[PDB]
Amino acid sequence: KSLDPGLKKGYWAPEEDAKLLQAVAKYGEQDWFKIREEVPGRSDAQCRDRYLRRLHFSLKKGRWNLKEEEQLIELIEKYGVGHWAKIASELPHRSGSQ
DNA sequence: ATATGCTTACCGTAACTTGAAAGTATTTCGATTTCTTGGCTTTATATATCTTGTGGAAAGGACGAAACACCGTGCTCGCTTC
Repeated sequence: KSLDPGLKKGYWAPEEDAKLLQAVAKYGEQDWFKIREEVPGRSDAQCRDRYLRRLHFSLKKGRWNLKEEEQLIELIEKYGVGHWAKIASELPHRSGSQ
């Protein structure tokens, strides 16, 4: 993921919306090593988290309404603090990064 | 004029995979051991035969002494010369 002349450190999505989203239907959620051979400028390490955080569906998003605080409470009430504790390993997709 | 907060590029460790080197109880080839089978000597009385030693023979070898070959020589025979 570094010192590579073929990688691109860009920020926007030039051609990515196709080059990376084709893997959605082309290949499953495993063996990312196969896709990196066709998409230039993109590495597997960043590709995994990009694919994950861009196409996910079930996430607590929207405006902070009068009913979201109970959601947060029952979230931190599942197993513990969650954000960094080891319980983060079983919280489904609620990693500390977010 | 700037903070809540999302997005996410790049800096970490944990369990699983693919292949090579070292390591573990298996079987077969080949060497080794041990089961045969016959001989190694010891005795006694018995004996006819048959191959081997102790005779003989003698072919196979050189070295020796006298004879013969010619040829010198003076004897014992010849001669010219005075």
